[PDB]
Order: sequence, then structure tokens, then C-alpha cells
Amino acid sequence: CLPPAGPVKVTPDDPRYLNLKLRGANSRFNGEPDYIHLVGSTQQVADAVEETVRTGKRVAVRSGGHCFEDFVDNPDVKVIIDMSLLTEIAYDPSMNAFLIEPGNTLSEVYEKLYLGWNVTIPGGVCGGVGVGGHICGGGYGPLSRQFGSVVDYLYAVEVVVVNKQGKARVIVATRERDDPHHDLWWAHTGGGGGNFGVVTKYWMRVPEDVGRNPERLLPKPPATLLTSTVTFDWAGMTEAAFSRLLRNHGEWYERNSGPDSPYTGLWSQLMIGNEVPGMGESGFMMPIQVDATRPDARRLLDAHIEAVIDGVPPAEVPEPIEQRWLASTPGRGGRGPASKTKAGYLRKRLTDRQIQAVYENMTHMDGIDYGAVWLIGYGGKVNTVDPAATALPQRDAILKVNYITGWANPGNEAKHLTWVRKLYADVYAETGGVPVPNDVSDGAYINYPDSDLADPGLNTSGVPWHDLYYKGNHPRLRKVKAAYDPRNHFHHALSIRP
Amino acid sequence: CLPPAGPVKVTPDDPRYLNLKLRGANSRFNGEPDYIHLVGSTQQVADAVEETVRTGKRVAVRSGGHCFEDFVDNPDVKVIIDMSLLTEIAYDPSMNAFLIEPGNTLSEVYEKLYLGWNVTIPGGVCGGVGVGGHICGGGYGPLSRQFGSVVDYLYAVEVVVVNKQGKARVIVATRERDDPHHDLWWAHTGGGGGNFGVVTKYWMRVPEDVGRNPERLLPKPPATLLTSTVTFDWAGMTEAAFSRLLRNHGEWYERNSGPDSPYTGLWSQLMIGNEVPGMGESGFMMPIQVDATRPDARRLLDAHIEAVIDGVPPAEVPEPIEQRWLASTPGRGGRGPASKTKAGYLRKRLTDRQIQAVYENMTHMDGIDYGAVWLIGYGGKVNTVDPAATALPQRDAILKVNYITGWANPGNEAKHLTWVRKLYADVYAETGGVPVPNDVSDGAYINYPDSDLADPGLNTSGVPWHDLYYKGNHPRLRKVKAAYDPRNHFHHALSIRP
Ligand SMILES: *Cc1cc2c(nc3c(=O)[nH]c(=O)nc-3n2C[C@H](O)[C@H](O)[C@H](O)COP(=O)(O)OP(=O)(O)OC[C@H]2O[C@@H](n3cnc4c(N)ncnc43)[C@H](O)[C@@H]2O)c(*)c1C
Ligand SMILES: Cc1cc2nc3c(=O)[nH]c(=O)nc-3n(C[C@H](O)[C@H](O)[C@H](O)COP(=O)(O)OP(=O)(O)OC[C@H]3O[C@@H](n4cnc5c(N)ncnc54)[C@H](O)[C@@H]3O)c2cc1C
Repeated sequence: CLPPAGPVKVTPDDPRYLNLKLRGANSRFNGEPDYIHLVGSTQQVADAVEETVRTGKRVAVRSGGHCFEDFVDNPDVKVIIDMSLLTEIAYDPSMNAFLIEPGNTLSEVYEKLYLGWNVTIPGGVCGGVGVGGHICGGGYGPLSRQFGSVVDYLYAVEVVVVNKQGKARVIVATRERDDPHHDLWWAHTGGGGGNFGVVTKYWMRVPEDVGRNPERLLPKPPATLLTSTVTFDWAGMTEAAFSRLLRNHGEWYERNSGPDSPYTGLWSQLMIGNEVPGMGESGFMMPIQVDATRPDARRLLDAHIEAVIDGVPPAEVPEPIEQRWLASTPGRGGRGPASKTKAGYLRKRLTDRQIQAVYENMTHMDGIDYGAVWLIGYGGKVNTVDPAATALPQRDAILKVNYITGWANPGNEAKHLTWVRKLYADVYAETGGVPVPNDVSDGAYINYPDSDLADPGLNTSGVPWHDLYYKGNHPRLRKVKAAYDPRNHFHHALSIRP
Repeated sequence: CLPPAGPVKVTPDDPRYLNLKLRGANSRFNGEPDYIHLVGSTQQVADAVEETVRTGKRVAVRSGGHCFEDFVDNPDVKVIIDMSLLTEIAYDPSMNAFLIEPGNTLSEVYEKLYLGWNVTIPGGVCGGVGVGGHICGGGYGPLSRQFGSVVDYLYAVEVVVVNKQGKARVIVATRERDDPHHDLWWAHTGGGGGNFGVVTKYWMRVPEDVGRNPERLLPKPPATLLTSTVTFDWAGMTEAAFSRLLRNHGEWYERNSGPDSPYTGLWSQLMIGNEVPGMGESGFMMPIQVDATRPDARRLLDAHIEAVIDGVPPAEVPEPIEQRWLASTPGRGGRGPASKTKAGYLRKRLTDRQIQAVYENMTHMDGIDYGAVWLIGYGGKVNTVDPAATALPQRDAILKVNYITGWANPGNEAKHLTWVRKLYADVYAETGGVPVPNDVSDGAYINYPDSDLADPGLNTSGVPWHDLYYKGNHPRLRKVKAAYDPRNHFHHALSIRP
């Protein structure tokens, strides 16, 4: 048993500074903090937080740096509390749950959970994403249809909070109702990070009583995944062929995203993008994976493809290769390109005029390096939980839809922004440019933040940003915010305001 | 301090088996063990070793799986002890040194040592190389010319050994003179892994008394590095131009590998290979890095280049890019292609007839997917230590030469093996086809093991394999081998035998 790495205050002249300053995934955002505070223990965080209160310096937390907005990297932020050293992944006998510290990467968590106890959490696809912001934002992934969101497995949370006088306090907030700080736990079941305080620990556990046996405490990953990726050719893709595909795909998820459907083990995202000769994971492709544990795994995959590619000429279907769980270790580089992604939920399939709006903007994209629309699979075991039981209100969705643009040169930022905002405003034109909760839309997802939803120039409808993300859960979140962060010390562009 | 990850005994029907079986780097080697023993603590290691004594099963340890031989992955090995869970990197006040556990990936070690204390160890370039085999095998890297080998910083080691009755015993061996197990420490200063017992902990520390301050205990890495990669075109690479280059590069390292040399902060490996259509880090190239902390880094860089590329027409020199320490460590996958690499030391430059031999074999390479001769920069601060002081005798060399082949198809192995062995036998033709300690050669390096040297067919000289690797230090290693492994429980193709 050893002492943790002590607190290190990384000033601009210190050689580590530039590394910690630029470790954000999105290269759009550049903050110039006074110092970056590296922490190794909960107490070090408390000492860091108190100093930011005492000095009146704007503080932001960072674990993975995979924030889509400038919540960490902006001119106004003067202190970055960097959770890089807090990387513990172990079973806690005291809590009878798995302790996952914020500074861990999803790739590092899946790795340690798999080899150690043959378990996993239904988190993000990307290996490079950090735990801290991912979980309390309501993390989901390719196993979410089979197990739910990660927040459905969040038992407890250790948070550092500031009282009105300005002093730090460490609270362990649990799931149980007899806990005095039940509200604080609930705020972290998809309430988004950078609001209530600094999370120093996550405790992950299956809600049901499975005894002290640790291998039952978290979802068991499929031993093998039966994987296939369907390619589509733009050159032969007409409007009629495009409308058919999205209708086929949308309809399939309308009737196969049930909680007790045999397609809970199947996940696929339809990636509608332009082709970049060098950039991998682009173009017009549809990665599809199914749980291969069941003997009828191949039928489920085959019945999925043919329903989607029915009457769709330009489609390429290779032979489904059965690969093991974590056969190839992820971690898509470090510093990514400058990008802007806008998000929306789907209860039903995209309307025919929305599909038309997608095709129009995908056809008209001159001077765009990368521009895509992804239709990520959702629902299933997610839609068993009450909209109010967790901080995530969207317990009705079948698809998550993202609108992405990327660019190599910062000079063309405005050029790309216009296109992705034109795409977004054309699709949700009938509901004031934004996915207002409807029979089709259900709102937005806080792990995909969009500061345009708070801007009056980009959100023409009267519906505010916080109603789009939180819906009926919003009034409760302000109640938590005012209780645990009355000084409003933790804030950003899309922070909860009392 | 939560209890360590429990001992999981991975049987063949277990979903984890194939992942843990195939996590070796070189895909030429396969093995079918009865079980793979994952361990979380030193006690779990000792218990696993005793079980293999009781069952009589042949055992092999694994950290990063980056063995260039069949030491871990061979049909005879029935138990793998996997150290993946033992990944601790913290400051140890008891030893006043840095505790680094074997299961750690090198990339992770530099990352945590840099962030936590602004320190580093002068070890390997490759990211996914495990600490376990690396340090006890006399690990080296770019900073070795300025700091020496990693073994020059090895203060202590925790080893699990077996007495002749078959019982496990945990021993902590230190650098100190009075230590009753000084020999066991010396055994791990370049003696190679898989010999004396299972290494469960390393302790890294500067020899000088620097006090209790952790920031002083290890070398502080350069803040920034000045980098350049000189490309060479095979199209204009005649025999005269080739001989000129290797003579220039050879003679430069003859004059500039002194411990007092200003070029101790400069490192360059000459990669003489064929350009593989779709695979980076191959072809005819020469990456050069220099410590940008020095006031004349650019004057030293260009001086090194102009001397090497002197009278070499197809040399292509780019503009030098300055990048910070650990600016980006991407990680080039996990499972690499099947390769066979043969190594050797160089005290002086390759003779004209040896350069002739290289050019001859680099011209004629039909069916060869990849084939290269690497001349890795060495010496400098390494050469300060006495040959007998550590287990590494070669404290005189200026370069480390590697002879590498690579194939994509398992069928084409025999063809590739013939060519690389032809290359090796052609270069060392005067001294029995091996680098017998000479005016030029100085044996081989143990972290690049070569079982061909123990083979009487491929090694046709009156010099055995161990005299090449260990030289004068071999007799003493046999003594330590007999003292701490009398049963010879830990053995492979190139293990120390009494
Ligand atoms: C694949 C690879 C290797 C490299 C590369 N570049 C290097 C460099 O730039 N400098 C170097 O000094 N070395 C470089 N190497 C070679 C590696 O350093 C060696 O091949 C190491 O031996 C690798 O160690 P490891 O990752 O642990 O490989 P394993 O197969 O796990 O172990 C090898 C050997 O070690 C024995 N052993 C004894 N005790 C232990 C413990 N406690 N833990 C692990 N292993 C132990 C094993 O029995 C086995 O025989 C660049 C690249 C791409
Ligand atoms: C390439 C990429 C791929 C992605 N893939 C997926 C995916 O597959 N599935 C999915 O659901 N999401 C995905 N996301 C979105 C991701 O889940 C969110 O952006 C998440 O908030 C990232 O958190 P982080 O800690 O890694 O990054 P950060 O920027 O460190 O965290 C974001 C926010 O968390 C706040 N925060 C508050 N407390 C803490 C704390 N204790 N530790 C850390 N941060 C804290 C920070 O202040 C910041 O505002 C992806 C994002 C990227 C960039």
C-alpha cells in the first residue's frame, strides 16, 4: 500500500503545461489557464477546489477531454483540475460494487473489467473517452440495447462540493432512498458533468441483489460478436434509393427496439458521410454487430441487413466475421480534428421531408472536408426505466442521430459551421430548427453538447436548451444545483442555472 | 487501498483464453497452454508458481508479450503467468525509489512518470513493450546515450524464487553492498527474463544520493525534442552511394559516442529496408532526435546530418520539427506481423566487405515482404559503467545492429528465414557467421534473443550462444541461476544452464 502522487500545480513555464492544455480531443477549442492542477487523491481535489474559490479563478474539470464543446478549453477558464492520475479500477468490498475513478479511459475500463472479473459496462463505442464526463452524462453504446445506459448501473458517486461560504465537502451519494443525499446521486444519473462538483469516484453495480459474488455485479460481455459492415456507393445512390434505405432502416428500429425483442443483442449505426481517401471510419458505411452467444445469431443479422437493404441496388454485403470481445484494442489517436457535431433523439423514423432534407445537404457540400449524418442504434433495455427514475428523460427513443462536420484548417471553420447548421435547421424546420419533443423527436443528449441550442440566432423556436436535454427532469436538476453548488462555482456554456 | 484483483485461472473454454493466448507481439509463435494464470499481487504469483510445481507443468511469464522468440508462445509451455493486472506506478517511501510493476506498458510508464514527477527511465521506443521483460533484459532507448541503460537505475527487485524442494519464496534484492542477495539484483541488470524467477516489482532510482525528493530520483526528460527524418531514395542508391552512407554513419558514431561528447543528447537509428506499399515505419529512412534543452540543438542536428549525408545524392532532408516530450504516443497496434530479427553489437563501423554483404542481400530479396538492416544509435553514457558491474558486458559499443525480416503469410516463413540468415552469415562470414567479440563486433543483445545462435547449424563457430550475449558475465550468472533456481523451473530456448 502506497501514498498517492502528490498535488502538482502545473504553471505555464512548467514543461508539462502544453501537454495538459492540448489533451482535449477537439482541436477547435483553446483555453489558456493560469495553471493546471494535477490531483492524485480526493483530498487533493478538495484542496484544489478551495483554492479556486479563494482566488476567484474559473475552474473546469478534465478526465478524457472528449467534450464536444468549450466547457474545458475556453479563454475564461483559468484553472484545469486534471484527473489523469486518478485511474483506479477495482472491486470495492465496502460498497459491494466496482470502483471506477474518473481519470480512466473507456478502453482501460473495458480492459480491466474483462480480464479481471469477466464483466463490462454498456458504455461508449470509442476507447479514447474518459470515465469522468462519460458516466454522469448518461453514457451509452453498442451493448445499451442489451443492458441499458451505464447510469442504470451507477450505484454511488463521490463528489467534492462547495457550500455557500466557500469550503469543500466530500459526499458519497448512493442509490438507496434512505440516503440523505439521494438527490445528488440522481443528478449524476445523466445530468451531465461540470454542474454539481468534482466527481472523485464512481461505484458501478447491478440494481438487483446478486449477493457478494462480484462476477454478477456487472453485465457479462458477449464472448464473440458476429460483425458485418455494409458499404454503400454514392455514385449509384439516387434520391429514390436514398429515401428507401433510411425508411427501411428507420422502420426496422421502430419495430425491433423493444425491451423484450430478440434484437437487443444487435447494434448498428448508419453512417451517411462523404468519402475521405485517408481518413478511416468515414464515407457511406453501416457497421453491424450481433451477440453471437445464441445459436440463432446469424439469422438475426441476416434478417436485419435484408430488411434495411431491401430494394437498395448500391449495397455491398461481405461475409459476417465472428470476432471475440476486445480482440482489437481501441483508442483512435489522441488529438483529433476540429469538428462540430449536433445531436437529436428519435422515437420514430425520420419523416420523408426530413430524409429529403438530409439528401439535399449531403448532395450540396462544396468545400466540406468531412460531413456526415449517423443513425446510432438505441432503446431496448434502456426503455425499461422510467423517464424520471434517472436524470435521462429519453427512455422512449429508438435511434440517436448525429450531424457531424470536420475540417483540417481553422480558416474554413465558418464554412463548415454554416453547412452543419443548415443541415440541422432543414431537418427540424417544422419545430423551429431544433428537435422539439414530438412523435418523431425526443430532444438532445447532454454528452453531445450543442451551444447553438442556447443561442437565440440558431434556435428560432421558443423552446430553451435545457428543455431539449432534460425535459421534465429539469426542475429537479435546478433543485439539486441550488442545494450542492449555491455559489455556482462549477459552470460552462450549457450549465444548469437556478 | 482496496484488495487486489483476485487470481483468475483462465481455462481453454473461458471467453478470455484466446485473447490472453494471442496477446504476444510476434505472430510467428503459437502456444496451447492448459491455463493462463492472471495474478493481481505478489502472493498470487507465489501460489501460482507452487501449483505449477505440484502439477509439474512447464511455466512461462508474460508482461507485454514482446518476446522476439518462442519463450512464451511454444507448444511445450503449459502455463502462462500473465502480469496484465500488476500495473502499479507509485513512489515508494520505504525504498526511497520508484515502484514499477512488470505488467505496465512502457507507454504508460513514461506517461505517469512524466505527469507525476517530471521524471523518466531511458528505455525502449516501442509503446506496448512490457516492463517485466524489458528492465531485467537491460532495456535501452533514445535517451540511453545521455542517461545509460534502465539497469543503471535499477535499485531493487522483488523476485519469487523456488528452492530445490519446490517451494516459493519472495526475495527483495537491492543494489547495496551488504545485501545478502546482491547477486540476485545483479542478475537482473541485463541477465534476461525467464531465468531466475518471477519478477513482481522493480525499484528505479538514481545511484547518487539526492535525498528524499522524488523529482530527483530519476532523470528529468527533455522539455522539447528537435526531430528530423531523412528519407533515402532506392532509385538513386548505387553501390558507391550506399557504401559512402554507411561509412559516413559508421565513422560518425565512432567519434561521437564518448561519455563526454556533446552528442550524448542526439540519437538516430538508420533503417535500411524496402518500402512496403501500405505500411509506415519502413523503407530507407533515418529518424534523428536531439535534446532541444541544449542551447545549440539545431547546430548539432545539421552537423550530424551533413556528415552522414555527405556525398550521398539520393538523401532527402526535411525541415526539423520541434515537439515536446510525449506530445503524441499513438501506439502501433498490439498484434504485429510474423517476424524474425537477428541482432549484434558494434564497437566500430562495419567493414567495407560487411557493407558489401548488406548491399548484396538488400538488392537480392525475391518474395520478401519486408527485409531490413537497422543501425540503432547507442553508447554515450552507457559506456561509463564497468562491464562486470552490471549483467550487460557491452559497455564499449557505439551502435546496435539489427537484421530484420517480415512476412504476411505463414507459408512464406521458410523463404524469409533463409534470406535473413543469409544476410547474417554474409556479414559475419569471417567469424563463423556470428558477431564473435572482435575489433568491430561485440556479441548480441539479450532483449533481442536469437535461438539460431544456440543451433549448431546456424552458428558454425566454436563460440556458444551465452558467450555472445553475456561474455565475461556468464559464469557469474550460472552461479546466481544455481543459487535461486536449483530445479530449473524457469527455462526456455536461451535460458542460463549450469
Ligand atoms: C515488440 C518490440 C520490442 C522492442 C522494441 N523496441 C525496443 C527498444 O527500442 N529498446 C529495447 O531495449 N527493447 C526493444 N524491444 C525488445 C523488448 O525490450 C524485449 O523483447 C523485452 O523482452 C520485452 O519484454 P515483455 O514485453 O515483457 O515481453 P514478454 O514476452 O512478456 O517477456 C519476455 C521474456 O521475459 C520473461 N520474464 C521473466 N520475468 C518476467 C516478468 N516478471 N514479467 C514479464 N516477463 C518476464 C518472460 O518469461 C519472457 O521470456 C519494439 C517492439 C515493437
Ligand atoms: C471521439 C468521441 C467519441 C465519442 N463516443 C461516444 C460514444 O460512443 N457513446 C457515448 O455515450 N458518448 C460518446 N462520446 C461523448 C462523450 O461521452 C462525452 O463527450 C463525455 O462527456 C466525455 O467526457 P470526458 O471526461 O472523456 O471528457 P471531458 O471533456 O473531460 O468531460 C466533459 C465534461 O465533464 C465535466 N466533468 C465534471 N466532473 C468531471 C469529472 N469528475 N471528471 C471529468 N469530467 C468532469 C467536465 O467539466 C466537462 O465539462 C464521444 C466523444 C468523442 C469526442
